[PDB]
Amino acid sequence: LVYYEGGAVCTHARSLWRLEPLRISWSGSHLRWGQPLRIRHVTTGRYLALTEDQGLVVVDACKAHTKATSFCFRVSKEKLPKRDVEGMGPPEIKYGESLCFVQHVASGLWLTYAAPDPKALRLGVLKKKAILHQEGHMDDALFLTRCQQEESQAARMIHSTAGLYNQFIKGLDSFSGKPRGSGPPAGPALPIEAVILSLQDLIGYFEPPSEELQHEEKQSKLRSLRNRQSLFQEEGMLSLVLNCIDRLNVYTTAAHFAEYAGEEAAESWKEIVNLLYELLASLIRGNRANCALFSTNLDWVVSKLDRLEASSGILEVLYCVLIESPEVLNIIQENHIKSIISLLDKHGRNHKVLDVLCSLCVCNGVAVRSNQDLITENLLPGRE
Amino acid sequence: MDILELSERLDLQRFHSHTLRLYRAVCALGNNRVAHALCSHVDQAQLLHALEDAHLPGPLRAGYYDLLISIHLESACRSRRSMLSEYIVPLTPETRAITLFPPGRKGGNARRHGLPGVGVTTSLRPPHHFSPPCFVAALPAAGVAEAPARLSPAIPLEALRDKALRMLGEAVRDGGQHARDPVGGSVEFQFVPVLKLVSTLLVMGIFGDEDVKQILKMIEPEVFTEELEEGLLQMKLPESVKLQMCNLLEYFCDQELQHRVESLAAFAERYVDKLQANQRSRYALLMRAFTMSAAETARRTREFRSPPQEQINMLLHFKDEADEEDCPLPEDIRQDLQDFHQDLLAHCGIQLEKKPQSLQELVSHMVVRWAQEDYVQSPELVRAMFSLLHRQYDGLGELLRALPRAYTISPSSVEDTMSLLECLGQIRSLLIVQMGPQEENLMIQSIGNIMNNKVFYQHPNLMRALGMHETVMEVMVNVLGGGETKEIRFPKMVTSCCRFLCYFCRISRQNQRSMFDHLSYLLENSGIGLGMQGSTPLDVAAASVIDNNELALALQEQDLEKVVSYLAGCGLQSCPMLLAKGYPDIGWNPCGGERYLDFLRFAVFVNGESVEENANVVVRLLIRKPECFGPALRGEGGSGLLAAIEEAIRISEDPARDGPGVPPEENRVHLGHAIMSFYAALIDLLGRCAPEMHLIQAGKGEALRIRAILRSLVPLDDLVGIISLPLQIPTLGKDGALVQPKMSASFVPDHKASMVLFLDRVYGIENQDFLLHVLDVGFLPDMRAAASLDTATFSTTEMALALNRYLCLAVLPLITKCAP
Amino acid sequence: GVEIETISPGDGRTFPKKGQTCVVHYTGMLQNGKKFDSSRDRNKPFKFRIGKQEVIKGFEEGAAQMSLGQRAKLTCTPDVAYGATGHPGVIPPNATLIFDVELLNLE
Amino acid sequence: ACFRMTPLYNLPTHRACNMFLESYKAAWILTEDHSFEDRMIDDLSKAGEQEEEEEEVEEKKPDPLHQLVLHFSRTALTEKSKLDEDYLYMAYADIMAKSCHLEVEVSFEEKEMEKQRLLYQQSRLHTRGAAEMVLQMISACKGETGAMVSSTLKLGISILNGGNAEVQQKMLDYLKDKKEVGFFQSIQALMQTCSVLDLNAFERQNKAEGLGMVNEDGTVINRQNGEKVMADDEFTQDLFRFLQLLCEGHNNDFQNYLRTQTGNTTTINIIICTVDYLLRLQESISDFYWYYSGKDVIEEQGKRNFSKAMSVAKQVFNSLTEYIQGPCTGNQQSLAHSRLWDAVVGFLHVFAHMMMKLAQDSSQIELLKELLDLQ
Repeated sequence: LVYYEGGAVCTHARSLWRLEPLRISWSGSHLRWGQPLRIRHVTTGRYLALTEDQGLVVVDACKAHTKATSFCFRVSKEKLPKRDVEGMGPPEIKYGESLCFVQHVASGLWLTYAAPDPKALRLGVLKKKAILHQEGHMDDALFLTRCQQEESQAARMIHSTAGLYNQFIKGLDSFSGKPRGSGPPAGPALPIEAVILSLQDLIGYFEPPSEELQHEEKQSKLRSLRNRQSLFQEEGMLSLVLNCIDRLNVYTTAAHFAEYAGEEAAESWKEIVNLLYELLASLIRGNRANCALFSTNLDWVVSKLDRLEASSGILEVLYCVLIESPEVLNIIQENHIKSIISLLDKHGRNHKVLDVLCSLCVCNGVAVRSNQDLITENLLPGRE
Repeated sequence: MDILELSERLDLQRFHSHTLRLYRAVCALGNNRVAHALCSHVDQAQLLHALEDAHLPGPLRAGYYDLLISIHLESACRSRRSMLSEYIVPLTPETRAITLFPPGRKGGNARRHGLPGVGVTTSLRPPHHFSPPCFVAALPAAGVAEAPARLSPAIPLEALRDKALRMLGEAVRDGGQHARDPVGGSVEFQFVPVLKLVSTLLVMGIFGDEDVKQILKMIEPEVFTEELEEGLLQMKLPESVKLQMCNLLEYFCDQELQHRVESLAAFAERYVDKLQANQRSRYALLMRAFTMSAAETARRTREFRSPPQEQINMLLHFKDEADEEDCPLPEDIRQDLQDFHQDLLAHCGIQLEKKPQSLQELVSHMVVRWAQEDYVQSPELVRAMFSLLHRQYDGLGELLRALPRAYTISPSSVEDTMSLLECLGQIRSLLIVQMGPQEENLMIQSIGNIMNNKVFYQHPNLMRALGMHETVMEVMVNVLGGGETKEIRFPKMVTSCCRFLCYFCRISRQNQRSMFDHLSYLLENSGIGLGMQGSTPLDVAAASVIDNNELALALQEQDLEKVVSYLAGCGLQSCPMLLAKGYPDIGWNPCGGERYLDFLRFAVFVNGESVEENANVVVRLLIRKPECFGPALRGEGGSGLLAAIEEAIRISEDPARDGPGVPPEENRVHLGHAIMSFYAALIDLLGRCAPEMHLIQAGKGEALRIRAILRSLVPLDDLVGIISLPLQIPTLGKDGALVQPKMSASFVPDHKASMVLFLDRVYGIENQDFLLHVLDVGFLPDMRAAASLDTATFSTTEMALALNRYLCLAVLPLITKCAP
Repeated sequence: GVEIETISPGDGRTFPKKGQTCVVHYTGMLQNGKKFDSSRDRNKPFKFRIGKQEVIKGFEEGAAQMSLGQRAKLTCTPDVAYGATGHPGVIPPNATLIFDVELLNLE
Repeated sequence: ACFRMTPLYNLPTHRACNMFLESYKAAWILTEDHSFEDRMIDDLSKAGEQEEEEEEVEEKKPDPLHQLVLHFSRTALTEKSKLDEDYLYMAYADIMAKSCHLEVEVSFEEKEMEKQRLLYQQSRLHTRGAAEMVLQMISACKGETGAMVSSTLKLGISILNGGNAEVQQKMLDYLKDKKEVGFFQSIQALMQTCSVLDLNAFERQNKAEGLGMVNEDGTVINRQNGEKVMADDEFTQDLFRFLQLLCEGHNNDFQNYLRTQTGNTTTINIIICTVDYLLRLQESISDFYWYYSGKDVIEEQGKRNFSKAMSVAKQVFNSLTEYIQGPCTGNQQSLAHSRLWDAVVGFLHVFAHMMMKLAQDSSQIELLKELLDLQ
């Protein structure tokens, strides 16, 4: 359902629309008022259309029959497709100016906000349903605004990136039960190499800027890094990767992964779980909101410290959360700290564990006496 | 194995350094209990030996030195450092003897500058708390959050400072050796931990006069002579050492500032006494002036008929020398102030060669030489060195920014101020720690000591200068922010401190005027203030606005509509925590609505008269949102107000609808009582928003128009019905058992006084027939009831005393005016 | 629950009685061979007012058992020690304590 | 109480000393004058002991002043939600600012030497990156009125006195090659937060002096506490003075930059916004006449209120003259298409009854003569 939604959503990828003219050649020509053209969403692969059951919705890309999807632009509401120009085109429609009203080319209906206000919009934030009205109101004018190249590229990232692991996840739970034994796997071969390549690209895409960079470019790259991280979480990539680790975590070893997935996927199990931890850390490192999102599932990451396949990655994830959000520090409970001590007892003298404890004590220069007492109670008097 | 092996065993060195960092982490920020616990693991002997071991590696040596500071020094250091920003000067003979310059004869305008940090400092500095760490002592049987907080683990500082002097002296001459094997392997590791230790001990003021003299000699010998051996500043140190060098210099700059402040206080002590004697002499001479003078004595006696602030203003009004004639002071006395103005500026280097010969232009020369000699990289080092550079040339601006925190007190109250400053240190120390059950009781007893302190009331100016009020308002902001939505954690401290704020406002209007700025800031926090019972931020706001006509006159409008939007929220939905206690459901909150109503009552009514400007805007915005008046007066679907009162009274008397069906807890909610309490505050609000009679007879449009609206609002027939409504009377019977209604669950006469005040200020009485028609129906049964209860057994009851106050506040003045 | 083994007997006559404080250079150590406290490291003799229950039971009765100038080995069970709670961050709960105590002086 | 109270000598000594020190600071130390900023920046701007090294790499190490400039650039350009208060930045920025201007038939022979000395003092700074301080600080202040935007604005005026063309060129080049919108976003928000005359606030102020409330610790006669009407007059005047200076000398392309920014993705027509603020000013000034038209005489506070209002209005008109001089055709089109005419007719209607009201008496000759130069 399409809405007139405000706030940061207007600075988010979901507010982006790509126009695809019906012309194969010179499709990037300057827009003349009223040529037929399709509208597609960047991150979902959906086309705006006048559907039969619910009027104006975004139908999937496999059912755009070019009749309900095409639209046209005119300056006024009056009852106004020309001969397509094999060149630059007459530059008429401007970004932010030269206001235009969009009408369905085949249905003749103009988009306008749905006038009734429910109790959700009575006092709360206003998301205003858009109805392709027969004539429409007066104040339904739409400003047209540019997208930056990084925004466009990122928007294409989520749409291409999410589908691959969505297929991977459906391949995972396809053999979650029904052990392979000695026969063939459940269904289609999982794109191990394609997924690994995408993971490597994403990690490099989320690489923090190098130390040697000058302060100006360092801050600018930091802003871009936070923006990309925020947008990907806002598109739910954090939930998807959480499904990735959770689905792979049901197998203790590569042999356990082999008994359901297959021999050819067993070797890559260690590599993928390490890569998932690395990208997870790159996603959340230095993010105020994203780090705060882990205060709900603190025990979820704590549950996997005993695993031997990837301890450094999850420890780094924990460290990034700890050095960022004090509210996560307020969720710490006496079982967790003893588990941290168990890391030291089971993994040798790793000073990163001490660094984790150091972050556990004080966050943002605020003393947490409850945790400090737990550290000295459960660690010091034994002297072992 | 020897730790000196770790110089080759790098992995052990890194792990153990991170271990020491964790040790400095757990004991950080005043956690003296953990610090005492850590004293078992690392002993005094261990720390002292680690200080003196010259073969230790770099990070481990720095970690041990920092660890020693964390275990023993930081808790007392932070509090003492905070107390260095305030300058309370007792009136003592040694304070009197404090002079700007030491006794000399080198220069008449200005002698040679005294040695910084050496001399007498009379600024009231609280003593430290040092407990010798004893571990064999029995564990206390007292429970947590009641036992006293642990103090700093004791350690010999008199010997420690001697050790520090010996160490830095060796380091200075080793720098002159320019040896290829620095202690710790690097210059910065050889100097930074030592300078940090000297910095902290300097903050504590452990060093004596000669100790500070030696420190100045090792800093720069030739400049600091009073009447390789080269100072540290010519040894081309690294940046970290430069940062600690700045920390060394700024302390001496602070000591110079404090010395100037004490010099001003001493001269103020002498000059005030001379001016008091001169003004007494002039007053005595002016007594006999009437014989040889006449009516031109007015501007001579204007001084003695004018309070002292403008008296001293005109007495000191001789600086520019174009206004001498107004000033009656003798010229020699004025010369005293002029000379003391001369040397003060000369001391500050205003007006009165490769050797700077003093610290004032020595450090400035040092800083500019470093800046021009190399490109500084460390940001906070740049911050420190330029803060110092700004502080050197500007000799007066820092004094101007230090005088508001300066104050002088009588010597008889120094021990009184001692306790107050100690509790001030405790609450200041709680700004850096997450709020805890242990910390709540210690800070409530701290503010209790503030209440018990006499100087807390005697010197409101000193209280305002110390500014505990804003610090407490942040500690509320943090405690409500923790659980800003779910629940008000630690509610007892919240109400106990807002109680202190209400008293603070009542101490003086200047405290109230200062508090007046934060009302909106308090207003956002008052959104969740309805949850707490007792003393709330809304109450603090009321105490911050009340009994001043000047206040609530500059009260910005933006507060008002947000308050009535809260009233709308009170009226549109049930009270959450009230409903959670098993109470029957009603779609509005009388208690929270009442809270805003009496708040607006304090907002618009001051000193017995209404503010017309506030009155019209509040009634306009209130009447724009009729949804918050209650079940009645809504128009469509709105029953009579009188009928809603009988609904409240009978529901209050009938159980299982007034309460939860389970005061027993001293805060039991009575729905029937709360609804009519809300109605009474609603009408008392409108009554105190009523236009004045002088404007009414003046015939002004809006003044007539508002009252005409209120008459269209409230029908007087319902009002006389409320007047005719009965009161439950204490009855005699059943072996003399007095059936005494409880004010928490019965209709009170003060509600009726609220309606009487409304009808008096809005409706009024014009004719005799309706005058008696309103007297006989409701005032007569109540006054007969009061007369009947005026006996031995019933007069002492709350019902009788409430009737006595009600009659003498609302009934009798009304009919006194209606007497003709 | 406290036991004494003399290491270097001193007076044997002037036992510590009520009304006088006791001055001792103790040395506390955990039963696992781990030292946790001393007085010589602080270079100050620890003085305690005997009979007023400032220290634990085992140390108090043990210190009352020997005489002036006597060095003794004191064994304290958790019953006569901190016991089920231990000393927070210093001694684990329910541990046995061993003290090398040299009662150097009385008052 | 004045006829029944006690003289000075019976007051406690500690209280009396507190009153004395409070009187003393205001009467002697605040009034005290001392100029040191010239030998501040001479020492900071000069570099020493590089002669001994005589290095020929061309590394170009910063002189002590230039280190300050770089440090403040670093803390200006660091990314933070709120621009946290720096009292040293207050000190240094004020020192930096007022050390520049340093200011009976003076002739054109000696008139020029003070000008080229002022240019020399500005050249001592803008060659060292000081020009970037104002742009970075205004970009990072995010559009909230404060001490920093005031001190920075005064610095911008100080370095832009006399319309330094080279400084304007550096401004234009930095905006062009950075292409950030936050600057003009901050400018638009800051100017939209500027206050106008308020009748309700004025009447509430008028009720205060009727009370004439004094302090308890002695007495202050009609205390000069902060006025709640046109408190930000100096800031608003300085903002438009700075906007005037950055277009002085008919810097045509810079004026076109203000009207529109091709490099910036989002364009804010501050010229139209400036007209919008002047429009907001016209109702306040008209209604302030529409409170005094009935009254035959205007009191003193109202006279001062007129003076501070029209000083800002004069600055606005001088600025508005600057954007359109040259002539800048794009600006002239923007002014014509905007709501300038409504403000013009409102001001003319105000001016209609101004001189007629003030000419009746000789007590308003001041406010009339400043109003006369206002039109």
